[PDB]
Amino acid sequence: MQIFVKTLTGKTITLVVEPSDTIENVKAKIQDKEGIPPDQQRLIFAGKQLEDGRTLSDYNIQKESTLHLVLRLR
Ligand SMILES: [Zn+2]
Ligand SMILES: [Zn+2]
Ligand SMILES: [Zn+2]
Ligand SMILES: [Zn+2]
Ligand SMILES: [Zn+2]
Repeated sequence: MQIFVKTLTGKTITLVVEPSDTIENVKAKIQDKEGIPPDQQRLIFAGKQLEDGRTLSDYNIQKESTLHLVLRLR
């Protein structure tokens, strides 16, 4: 299972994941790929704000889904 994360510049990160992976896990994988601190990362899928402790399957993120990194505002 893979997902795509688009960064704020539109760069695509491809990640190997499993349904149960937490969003926290995903943030760690993005840190490794791009050096973006997890505390600076805000993810959305299908307009939904994704919380660190919930899983990809909790959000119905599927094979080949795209997530966006969006502005950390405050
Ligand atoms: Zn496993
Ligand atoms: Zn995992
Ligand atoms: Zn695992
Ligand atoms: Zn920090
Ligand atoms: Zn999009």
